[PDB]
Amino acid sequence: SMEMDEKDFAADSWSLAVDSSFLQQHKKEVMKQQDVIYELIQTELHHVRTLKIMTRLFRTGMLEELHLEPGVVQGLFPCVDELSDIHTRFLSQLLERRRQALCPGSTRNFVIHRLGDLLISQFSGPSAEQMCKTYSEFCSRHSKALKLYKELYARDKRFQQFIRKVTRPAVLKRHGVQECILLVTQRITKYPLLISRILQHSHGIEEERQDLTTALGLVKELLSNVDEGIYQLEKGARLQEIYNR
Amino acid sequence: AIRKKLVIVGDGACGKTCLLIVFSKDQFPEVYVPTVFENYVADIEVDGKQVELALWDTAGQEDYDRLRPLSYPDTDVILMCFSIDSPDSLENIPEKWTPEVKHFCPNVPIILVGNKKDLRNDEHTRRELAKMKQEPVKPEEGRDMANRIGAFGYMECSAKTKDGVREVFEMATRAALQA
Ligand SMILES: COCC(=O)NCc1nc2ccccc2[nH]1
Ligand SMILES: COCC(=O)NCc1nc2ccccc2[nH]1
Repeated sequence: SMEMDEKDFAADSWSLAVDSSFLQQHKKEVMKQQDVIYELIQTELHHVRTLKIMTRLFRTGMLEELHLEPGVVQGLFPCVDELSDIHTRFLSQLLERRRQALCPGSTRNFVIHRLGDLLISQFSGPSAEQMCKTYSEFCSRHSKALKLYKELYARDKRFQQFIRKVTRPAVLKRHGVQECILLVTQRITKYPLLISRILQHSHGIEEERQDLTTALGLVKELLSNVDEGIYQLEKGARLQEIYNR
Repeated sequence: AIRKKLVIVGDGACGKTCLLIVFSKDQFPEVYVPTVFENYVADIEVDGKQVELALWDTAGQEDYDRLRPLSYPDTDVILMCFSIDSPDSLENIPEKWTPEVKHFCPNVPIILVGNKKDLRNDEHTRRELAKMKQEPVKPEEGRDMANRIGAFGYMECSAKTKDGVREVFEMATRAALQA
């Protein structure tokens, strides 16, 4: 993450991030809606950060310091570049929407009134197709990545010393290789929870309640599609085991 | 410290996300209760043994039968959650959650946890449940279900008041340490 975005999302809620004189000017219902929207952005920032640990810290560090068989690093971090692209773009749009909403003379006081439209665009058309295809591929390769990680840690000394070294800092406590993989898999199923709770506090403007209801149905359709396209890959699986599923 | 993995399972109405947040937070969420939980690595010392307990939630995965089991690999302890204000969530434990947890996590200790124990003596809860010929889950009903499903043990807590929360996680650490 970059310091600018970290400080903007450092507080536990939007009600604690804005100035108290700015908070005092809004209705309770607006504050509740803004706290949930802030949580979606804050967790999207953390998710993009998890993908950067995977590509820059783990993947690149292995390519630049270790001597691993070709295709091993790919097996450990499947689709990480495609995922980082989808989510960094989505995060850019969320952060730009907050930035446009800032009061002149302020870097923290804002209200996001129109999130629905941005969520419908993310979860429809080409961008939805790319998330469906990338998560179907990622979640099918998830178990293989963990087993490959466990083998390398147990049988390779230089790989074991690399892991211990790059994961030693305290800011990496909950971000090991296996933790990053499950954090990514679990991300897509957090979207309907956040969006439904934003919808709960967005009945004031009827166009917004409708946009959020459409976005909720789109996210659910994507999840159902990803779920139906999953089939766990096993390293060294025989054809007979596959066609007798 | 040794590393152990805990996963909480159960219906969405059981308050599993609230329990993980309240245990991990450090200062109770007085201003805003988060909608979701990402992960956390708890530093726990139980009976003189130091353990790093990674905490994971399954909330949001209940309708996705092929995504949900990806949370299970290498779990050391399962918290099987139900709500004391919802006898329906207790009834979903033996033939929905238990056969799944025993298939993907054979030989992993399960702790059956009854959440929201503060609602057992709540008049609004008693009135609402009485309209459907129901009442809050009794302590013996929770204990009998834990016995029936082969649980390591049965515990109760309240994420709202914090009562019994710490004891659940220290016991879960002891369960994860056993052979
Ligand atoms: C001591 O706390 C008083 C307060 O104002 N809390 C803010 C607040 N309350 C919310 C309820 C639902 C959704 C989001 C919310 N955000
Ligand atoms: C998506 O559900 C998980 C969650 O924790 N939502 C926030 C939440 N849960 C609450 C329970 C009681 C009172 C207020 C609450 N606020």
